[PDB]
Amino acid sequence: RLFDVKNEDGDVIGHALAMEGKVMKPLHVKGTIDHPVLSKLKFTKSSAYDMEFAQLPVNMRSEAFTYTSEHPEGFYNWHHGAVQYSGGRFTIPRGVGGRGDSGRPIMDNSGRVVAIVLGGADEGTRTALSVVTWNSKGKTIKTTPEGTEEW
Repeated sequence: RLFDVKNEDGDVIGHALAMEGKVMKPLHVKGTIDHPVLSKLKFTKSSAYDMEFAQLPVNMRSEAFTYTSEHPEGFYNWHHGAVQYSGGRFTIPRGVGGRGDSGRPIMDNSGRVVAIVLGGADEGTRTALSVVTWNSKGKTIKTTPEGTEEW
């Protein structure tokens, strides 16, 4: 599920995630996804969304995250604490995101993913994130951004 993408030393610039049959990965994260098989797949770009993706190895699937378009107002969860659903805007405090986080999912409590981060724009006291999400009438993927700094 959880996978890292490194640079030169081998530095984590971002993250790749195995979900709903595929491997998602934010394009701008120029690097190699660290996995002797994943790093060998044919990935396709969607630039209108900043995603890159390969079809899951026909067994890896099994351990894939699940997605969900149900996104109430509330708190969600991410590797560095709580995520607020501040009326259509996913937020995080100010001072918490940056290099390393592009790629990381945001889940609910049920353990399903709600969105994958790409960057953030600090509005005041919080950072509203650049989020690619999907809603209900198919996977209708969605890049939501503020006057953002991709990270």
